[PDB]
Amino acid sequence: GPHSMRYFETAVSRPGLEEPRYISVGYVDNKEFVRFDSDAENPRYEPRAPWMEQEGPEYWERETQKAKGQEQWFRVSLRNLLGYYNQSAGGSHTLQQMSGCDLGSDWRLLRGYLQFAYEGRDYIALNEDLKTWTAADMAAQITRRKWEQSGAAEHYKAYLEGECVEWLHRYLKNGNATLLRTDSPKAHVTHHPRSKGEVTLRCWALGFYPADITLTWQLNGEELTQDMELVETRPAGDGTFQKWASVVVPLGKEQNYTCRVYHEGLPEPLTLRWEPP
Amino acid sequence: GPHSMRYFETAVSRPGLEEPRYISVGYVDNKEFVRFDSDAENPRYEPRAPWMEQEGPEYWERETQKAKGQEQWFRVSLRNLLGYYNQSAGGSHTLQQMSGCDLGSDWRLLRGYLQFAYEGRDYIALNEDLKTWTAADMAAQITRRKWEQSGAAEHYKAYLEGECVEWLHRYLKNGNATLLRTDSPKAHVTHHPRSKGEVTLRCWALGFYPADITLTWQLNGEELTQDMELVETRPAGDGTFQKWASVVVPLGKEQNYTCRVYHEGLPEPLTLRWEPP
Amino acid sequence: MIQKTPQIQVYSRHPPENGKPNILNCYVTQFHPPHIEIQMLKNGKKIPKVEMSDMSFSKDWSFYILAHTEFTPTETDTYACRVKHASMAEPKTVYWDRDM
Amino acid sequence: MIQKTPQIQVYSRHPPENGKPNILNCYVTQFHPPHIEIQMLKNGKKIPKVEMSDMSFSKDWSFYILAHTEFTPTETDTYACRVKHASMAEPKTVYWDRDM
Amino acid sequence: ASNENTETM
Amino acid sequence: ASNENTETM
Repeated sequence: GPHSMRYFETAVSRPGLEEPRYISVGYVDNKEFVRFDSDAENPRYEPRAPWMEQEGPEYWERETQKAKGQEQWFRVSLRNLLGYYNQSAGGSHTLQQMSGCDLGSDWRLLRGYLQFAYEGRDYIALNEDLKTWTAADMAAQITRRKWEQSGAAEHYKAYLEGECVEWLHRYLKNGNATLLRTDSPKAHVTHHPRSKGEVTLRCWALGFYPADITLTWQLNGEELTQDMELVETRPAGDGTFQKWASVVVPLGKEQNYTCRVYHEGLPEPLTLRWEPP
Repeated sequence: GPHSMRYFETAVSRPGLEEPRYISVGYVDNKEFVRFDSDAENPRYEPRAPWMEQEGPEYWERETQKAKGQEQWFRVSLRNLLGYYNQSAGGSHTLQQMSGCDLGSDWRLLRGYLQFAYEGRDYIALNEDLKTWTAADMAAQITRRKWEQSGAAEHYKAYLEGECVEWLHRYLKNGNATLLRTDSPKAHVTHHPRSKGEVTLRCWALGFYPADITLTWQLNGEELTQDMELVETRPAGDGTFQKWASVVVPLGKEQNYTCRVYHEGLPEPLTLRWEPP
Repeated sequence: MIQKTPQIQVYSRHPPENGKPNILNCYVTQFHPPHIEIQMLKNGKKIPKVEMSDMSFSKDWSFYILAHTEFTPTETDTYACRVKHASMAEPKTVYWDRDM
Repeated sequence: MIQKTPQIQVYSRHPPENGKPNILNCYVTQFHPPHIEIQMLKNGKKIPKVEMSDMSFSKDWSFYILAHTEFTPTETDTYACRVKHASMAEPKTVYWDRDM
Repeated sequence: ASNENTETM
Repeated sequence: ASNENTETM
C-alpha cells in the first residue's frame, strides 16, 4: 500500500499576547504519530503512537528545537500576512501549513507536498514540480515574488524528496506492526419503522480502521445512487471508525434490498440484509 | 405579470477618509430607475429611467435628504461591524443592503424584502414574516438582539407593506409604456469547426429586452439536455441583451439539429438551424 | 473572515444497550476559526468531566474535535451536544438518537 | 476576507463585420470587493477613453461593471480585456473572439 | 421611494 | 521529522 508523512502546522494569533499558539501535528499514513503544542506547561514534541517511543530523548530535543524556530516563522509570517490583507487585529488570525511526502508501495517517492492557508483559505502552495509556486490571490503574490527571489522552493524540495522520505522509511520500519494493521468492519442492518408503509434500513459499519470504507445499498442488483442516506465517517474514539448508510424501503419488500461493505481490512466484501429473528 | 421594487444600497469604507462611498440604486421590475452616488460632484438622486422625470423637484429632494440620512447610518453601521469583527483597520470594508417589495399580477403585496451583507456574505435579514430576524454568525447576533430591542423590524414592516407598495403602484402607473416594452431577439446559427470530425453550432440571440430568454437545441424533436454550452445573458450596452447556446454535433449531420429561441418580445418562438452559403 | 459552519455528530462508541456503560462521542468538524465551545449534556444539564481530542485540522483546512463522556444509556435519559462557534448566530444543539 | 473571482466576457454590441464600426464590451461580473481594474486593449496596447457602467451589484451580493469602447474590427487587429482584482493572484486577460 | 434604516447595526 | 521553513511569508 502507499505511504505518507505530513506535518499539519497551525499558528493562531492571540490578541493581547505577542506570540501565537503553534501546533505541529505529525502523521504517518494519516495516523497521528508526533505532536507539538506551544500551549503546553512544558512545550516539546511528544509521541502519539507507541512505536514512536523507540526514539531517544535526543531525537525529541532536535524536533522541539525545530518547533521553537517555526513558532517564530509563523509569528513573523502572521504579522506580515496581517499587513497584506490590511487586518490590523486584536482579532485572532490563523495561518496553517501542510508539508510532507507521498510514497508508492515500493517506498519510492511519488509526490512532494507543501500548502499554506490563511484564515482557512488557500494562500500559497508549491506545485507538484517542487520548483514553482501558486498564489491564491493578490496578497499571496507578494509571498510568491518574495519566495521566487529567496529560492525557498529549493530548500523545501530538498526536504520533501530528501529528509521527509528518509525519515518516513525509518518510521514505517519502526511502526510496521501498528501501521500494516487493519481492523475489519463489523456490520449489521437495523430496522427503523415509519409512516406510509415504509422502513429505514440502516447499514452500520463499526470498529473499522482505516477510515476509508464504501457502503452500498442494492435493490435486486442495482445500486441506489440518490435514494441512500450516508453519515460522515466518524471516529468511535477507540482508534476505530463508524459509518452507516440508510435507505427508505416499502414494508415487507425488506429482503429485496442488500447492503455491501467494501473495506481493505475485510477478507472479502460484506454482503448483508435485514435479518428479522 | 409580477412586479418588484428594490433599493440596492452599498457603503464602501474608504481608509483614512471618515465617510464611505454610499450608493443607492433603485429598481422597478429589475430595471434601474433611480440612483444616488456620494462620489458625485453634487450628490443627489437622479432619474435613471425616463418616466421618473414626471416627478417634481421635491420627490428628488425628499430622496436626496433620505440618502444623506442613510450615508450616516452606513458610516456608523460600518464602524460598529468593524468593531464586532475585530477589523479596526484602514482596509476597505463593504456593507450592502437590499430592501423592497414584490407584488402579484393584481399589484397586491406578496412579500416584504430586507437583506444585509457585510464583506459579501449575508450578515442579517428580516424574515418573510416582517417580524423576526435571521443572523448569519455570532457578530450578526449582536445586531439581531440590538434590533429586537429597537423594534426596528416594525418600521421596516411599515415601509415594505406601506410606502414601498404605494410607491411601486405610482412608478408602474407612470412607467407603464416603458415597463410593458419588449425588444425581440434577432437570432442566427454560426458554424465553428473542430477536431475529431465535429462542429460547434452557436445559436445566437441578439438585441433583446428583457434579459429573460430561453435557448434550446433540438435533435429531431428531442430537446438536448447536456451536449449544450450556455453563456450568461450579457448586456449589449445599448439597453438590450445577448445570449448564445452551442452544441458539439457530428459533421454533415448539421441540419439534424434545430435551435429554438423563447422570448416574450417574440410574435412566436424562433425556430432556426445552420444556413450554409 | 472565513467562518465555516461546524458539523456535529452525536453517537455512542459501542452500540447502545440500556444500562450498559458506554461512551458518548460528539464529533465536531468542518469548522474554522479553531476556537470552539463544546458542551455535552444529560437531560439538558451540562455534563462535567468531558474529555476532548487535541487540535487537528483536515486536508480542506477545517478543524475537528472529538468530545466524549462516559455514559450509561437509559430509556428516559436524554443526551445532547451543544456547540457555540464564531460562524454561528446561535448554539447548535444536536441530540443523541440511538438509531444513528 | 470574501474575495470572489471575477467572470469576464468580451464581446461586440452588434455582430462583428470587418471594417464596420462597433462597440466592444467587457462584462465583468461575480466579483467582490467592488474595487476592480478593467483595461481594454487593442493589439495589447491599453485603449484610452474606455467607458464604464455605474456600480451595480446582484441578488448574490457580487458586483458587476460593463466596460466598453468604440472599435472597428479587422482581420489583423486583436482586442482583449485585462482585469486586476484583489481575489486574483495575477491579471486575467480575456481576448475577444468574434465567434463568441 | 427609498427607506431610511432606523437603529444602526 | 519536521522541516523548518526558510523565508517568511
